[PDB]
Amino acid sequence: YPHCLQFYLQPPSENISLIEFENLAIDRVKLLKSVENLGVSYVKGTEQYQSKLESELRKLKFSYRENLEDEYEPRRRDHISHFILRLAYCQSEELRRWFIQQEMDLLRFRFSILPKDKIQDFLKDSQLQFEAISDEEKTLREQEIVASSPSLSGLKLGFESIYKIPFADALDLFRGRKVYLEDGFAYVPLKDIVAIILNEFRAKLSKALALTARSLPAVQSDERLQPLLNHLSHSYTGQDYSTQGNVGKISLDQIDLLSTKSFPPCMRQLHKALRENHHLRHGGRMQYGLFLKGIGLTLEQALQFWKQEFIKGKMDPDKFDKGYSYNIRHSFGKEGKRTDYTPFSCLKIILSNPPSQGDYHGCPFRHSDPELLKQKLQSYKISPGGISQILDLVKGTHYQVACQKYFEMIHNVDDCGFSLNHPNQFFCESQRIL
Amino acid sequence: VTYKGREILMHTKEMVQKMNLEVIYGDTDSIMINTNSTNLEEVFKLGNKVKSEVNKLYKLLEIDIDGVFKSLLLLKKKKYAALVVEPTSDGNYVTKQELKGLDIVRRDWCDLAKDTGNFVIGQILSDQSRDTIVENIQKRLIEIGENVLNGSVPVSQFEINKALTKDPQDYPDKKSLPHVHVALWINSQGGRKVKAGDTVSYVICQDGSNLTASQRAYAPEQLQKQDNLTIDTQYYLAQQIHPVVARICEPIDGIDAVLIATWLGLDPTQFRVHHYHKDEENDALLGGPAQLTDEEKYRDCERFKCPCPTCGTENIYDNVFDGSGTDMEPSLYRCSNIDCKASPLTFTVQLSNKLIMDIRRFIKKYYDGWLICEEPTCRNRTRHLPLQFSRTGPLCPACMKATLQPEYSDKSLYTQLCFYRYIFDAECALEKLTTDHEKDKLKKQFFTPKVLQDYRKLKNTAEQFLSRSGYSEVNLSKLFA
Amino acid sequence: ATPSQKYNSRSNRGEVVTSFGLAQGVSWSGRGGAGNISLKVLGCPEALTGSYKSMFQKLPDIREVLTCKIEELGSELKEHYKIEAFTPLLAPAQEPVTLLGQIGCDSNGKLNNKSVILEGDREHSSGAQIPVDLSELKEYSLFPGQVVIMEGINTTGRKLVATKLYEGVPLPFYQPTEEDADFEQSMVLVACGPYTTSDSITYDPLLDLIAVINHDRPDVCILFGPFLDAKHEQVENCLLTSPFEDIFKQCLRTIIEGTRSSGSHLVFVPSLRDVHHEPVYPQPPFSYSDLSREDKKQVQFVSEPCSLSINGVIFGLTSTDLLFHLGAEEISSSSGTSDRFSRILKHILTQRSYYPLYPPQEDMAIDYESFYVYAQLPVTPDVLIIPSELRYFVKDVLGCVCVNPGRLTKGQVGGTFARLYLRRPAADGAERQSPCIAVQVVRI
Ligand code: SF4
Ligand SMILES: [Zn+2]
Ligand SMILES: [Zn+2]
Repeated sequence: YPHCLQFYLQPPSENISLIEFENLAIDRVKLLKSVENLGVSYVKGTEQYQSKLESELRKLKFSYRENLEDEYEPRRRDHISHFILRLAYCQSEELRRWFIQQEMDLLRFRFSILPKDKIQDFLKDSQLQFEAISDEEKTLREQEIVASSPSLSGLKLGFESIYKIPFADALDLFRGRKVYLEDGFAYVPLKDIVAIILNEFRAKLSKALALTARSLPAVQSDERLQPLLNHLSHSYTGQDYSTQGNVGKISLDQIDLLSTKSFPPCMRQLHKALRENHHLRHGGRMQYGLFLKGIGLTLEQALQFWKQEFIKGKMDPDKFDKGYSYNIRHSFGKEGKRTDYTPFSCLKIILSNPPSQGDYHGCPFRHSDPELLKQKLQSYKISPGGISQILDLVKGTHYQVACQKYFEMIHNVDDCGFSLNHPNQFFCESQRIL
Repeated sequence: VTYKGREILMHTKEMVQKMNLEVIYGDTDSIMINTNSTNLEEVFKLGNKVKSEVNKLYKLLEIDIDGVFKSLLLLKKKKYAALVVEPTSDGNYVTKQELKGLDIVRRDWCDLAKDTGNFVIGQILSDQSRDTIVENIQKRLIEIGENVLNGSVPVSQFEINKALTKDPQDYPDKKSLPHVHVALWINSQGGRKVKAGDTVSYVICQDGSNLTASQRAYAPEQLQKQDNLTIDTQYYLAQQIHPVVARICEPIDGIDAVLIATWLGLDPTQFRVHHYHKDEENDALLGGPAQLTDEEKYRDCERFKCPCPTCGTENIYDNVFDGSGTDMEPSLYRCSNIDCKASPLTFTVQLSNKLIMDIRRFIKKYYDGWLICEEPTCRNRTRHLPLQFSRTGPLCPACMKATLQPEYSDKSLYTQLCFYRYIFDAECALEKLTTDHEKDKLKKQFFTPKVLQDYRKLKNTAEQFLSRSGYSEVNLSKLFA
Repeated sequence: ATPSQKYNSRSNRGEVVTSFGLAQGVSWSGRGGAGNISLKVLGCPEALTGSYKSMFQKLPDIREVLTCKIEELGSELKEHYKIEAFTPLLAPAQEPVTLLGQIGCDSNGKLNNKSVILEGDREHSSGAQIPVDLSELKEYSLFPGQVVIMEGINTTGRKLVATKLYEGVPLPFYQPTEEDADFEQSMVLVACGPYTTSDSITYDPLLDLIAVINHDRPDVCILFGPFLDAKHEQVENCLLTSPFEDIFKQCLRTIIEGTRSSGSHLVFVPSLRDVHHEPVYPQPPFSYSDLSREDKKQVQFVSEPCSLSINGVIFGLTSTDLLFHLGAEEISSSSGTSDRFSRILKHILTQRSYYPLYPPQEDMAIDYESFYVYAQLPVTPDVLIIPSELRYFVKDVLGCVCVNPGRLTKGQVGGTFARLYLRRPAADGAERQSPCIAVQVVRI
């Protein structure tokens, strides 16, 4: 691992523990998802985006400038993690395109971090040749470079380094007559250099992913990696952490105000439907009950709450006991986990059990058409510009980012300060805002 | 060709998922799509639209609609129960009753068990909504459980019949078979013998001798003429009615074998103590856990027992620390017995030795290679791995349509070893509590270098077993080859 | 005191119990380390020079191992017997048709004469199973997991009726060379633990064994495990005050230091009952660090099962009580007409493996990939060492001389160990000339 940036074209051949394998895979998936969401919400160049991604990389300890720690741990972690994700994502074309996009964003960011003085060696360490021109040569050919330069305004040839590259590597660049050539070697600025670098890296990644897709059948035989790699991105949550077992003081009467103040749209509308109809289907009942368990509702409180709501349903309380108290206690209690023991997550709500007629469960953004989204948002009293940007984000299939923006709107803040992946995290952050 | 077929099939699956639908099964020859629609015409037009869009994406692919199910219970490939929707004229349809793979192989079931299974299947294949079906099934199961528990049920329904392939004395496992036991009893005590090809009738009974159920099998008239012993209701609820119903109800979402046991009687405790935890796991979960926590990871792992040398009192080591809040004390600091003043930390050697034995035993238990059939009705428990094989795993010699799988999975043993190393992983356990001043005070008050060395030795006693532990480490060279 | 009081008060001290070969003088002795002594592990890809790889099993791979074993034995038997061609098990054939497959017990219990099924190979019968009826068969000897060719008649396709069994053919012996015949007579000691009584830790039997080793000065001494039995009540109750590894190291160092003066070569064969070592079959060689140059030259640690050659004589070493396990689940037409041990040894030699029984006994763990690649017979051994709980014996079956010395200590009573001279005879003459000359199983 000579350099921090690196091109991933040499698979590792070490041995690692299974726990390390899983940790690396999960960490890199979290990093990529964070990169995607951060690029979607912000602009790719603003200092805010760079600082936030710096913080994410520091917390995930994936890369850093050269030092004792960087030599050993972050660089190997990055290498093996990238190749594990290669195994995970080569299954489908959509996954390949998504992986390529986010890896390109990460590489561009890391390149921007990299100080200029080292770029040369990186280009040398990349195993393909790019040569930097001398100051005397730059002074001599400044007029030629400016004349051949793109629509870049003025004759100012600033401190940006200029490099000598074969015309073959700048096909798409010099084909438009927007660069200077000399003896078959082209002189290019930094921005176009990084463009070329990312283009070649994309070609290499596409070829490698195709090869791994072909090679998958040999490696899919393993049974202790199938359940992890099959659904590494599709259906794995990035450390939701809002599991069963939380503590708090929730008053049953207050629930209503909480519902209109600190609930995510899914749970907000589920609660409204419950209150208005005094009944829920199986899926919505399970989802909302699990959410209430997550926020801090104790078993007796939950039983009393559901029983009190069902008395208004005009059905025998003893029937309620014998029928549903068993289910509620089982949900709050013993084995059968991962479907009843654990509160749902935004990813599970979106990707599992789409609602049907007469069913009010599911994420509203994903499961309700834009007209009804606008109706609901109006009923929630959100500014028209907020609604427009929410709809724009939904059209971009960034449902969780849309919910984040909705959080910011209702809480009357600018930045929520996190990345929601679990409704209970929504409620916890809202309560933290009080 | 196979690679391209798989690629296009996966693309079609993801596309139809994007269409706000959900696909429940398909292998290169069929695709079951759940429409979430109760209107037949809507379903037909939706099928036409998906066919048209896939056709315009792939010009030469000629897809078509083969059949429609009003309601379907899916369990496996060619294992389901459905109401085939045969479309009649004027848009009306007939719900033909169809079901494949529900056949039962063994005929050793009580008449009451057969009646309960018939009721459950009929209810599930009724057209009423899911909630109504579940409510009816739960009500019937509770009623049956109460009726059996209180003895209201006729005894004649508890009778069991089983054929005899060989002479009663020639069965190698005669101890575990109730019917051959009754055959031997009738041959010895009675007159006319029982030969191969005859059917023997028996009913399980409670003798109070704390024996296995197979040993207590008694003839029906023998039970009727004897009063010292009665019918074993618990056995019938546990492995004569629970199997039949749970074979069908378990797949339904929101209902679990534990829940069925709770409905049926007072089994839940002893049931989950005596329950199979194999089919419950299913990676189908769409975005649930990432890596769990130690509490739910080592829940199934057996706790580390140890006898205190001084007093002999049992000690359980299920975590590095014991107590609540301020008194977060190491489990080895004091003996579990309040009267004993001997700190287990003195007897580390014995501890380590015992640990070895424990892990040793587990390894042997893993290598016994006990295979169990997955169909709850059969649950054949063999050890001779059959050469005959199926798509998923070994084929059950009894159920020519089923799949054996290990009783003690390899990953269960790996989790057990990891739990053993975690019990003594003092350093890592010192990084799980947030309050730093608590860590400082606690470690300065108990975690001296000597006890740290002892804990490290205990870790190593299992880490040396884990190092050679069967792909507990993954080799990248093979993976990326 | 009372512990091991019997050993201090046993009258049979040093009295030979059985003899085989030619009459030999009671003063058994060798030349010690002097002279050219060859001691080389042999065959079967080196039989676990290293420690191991895994304790992780895959059902498809175990299936591949099993079917490969069946098919290899089948090809060998077919080429030897000039069998026309095998037929699928499930094919209903009116005329008698040869069928290939491994025997198995129908249920989970002890095999019965009419509770037997035949499981075929994939390339012929797709691994199908079929019950077999032995009523018509006259003479047979079967056990679970043995590969057989049965020429019964199966007119229905659902149940075969046996009509003749093909005695399996053993591997060819080890072809010697001029150097092998160039070896003078050498005496071999063989003993099998446990080396302490059921209620002692003093290891008095080990001290007596060391004394006899020093006095006799044998050429090579084979010591089987366990060295601290896992079934020992002392360790089963974890009353020991020292780690298992420390106690094993102490015992090994005592053995090594005791026989320094003898100059006898020493080899240690692990056993599944060894508490400290890995509890999996096959077992890699023991691990020891404190070895000098002379000690390293005089002591060898070998795997188990191992097939080592001493002075060009193939030794078949196996510490697991294979005889007992096979006898537990072996059926035959006649019991008293022939000796049980003879036919069990016949099966061991014929099946070409150091543990042909399948599925093994409950108190045994077999890793089938390593077993397949490390626990196959390379050649019919000249001498077979199988210390078993059964009574000591020395048989000569199919040329190979199989010796069961017996456990060195039974409960609290004394045990026995086997001495045996070994001299490769004239290069030519009689077609079969067993290098073994005389064998004496003698009480300790
Ligand atoms: S993004 Fe998550 S919290 Fe927000 S509405 Fe959807 S499921 Fe609920
Ligand atoms: Zn005590
Ligand atoms: Zn079965």
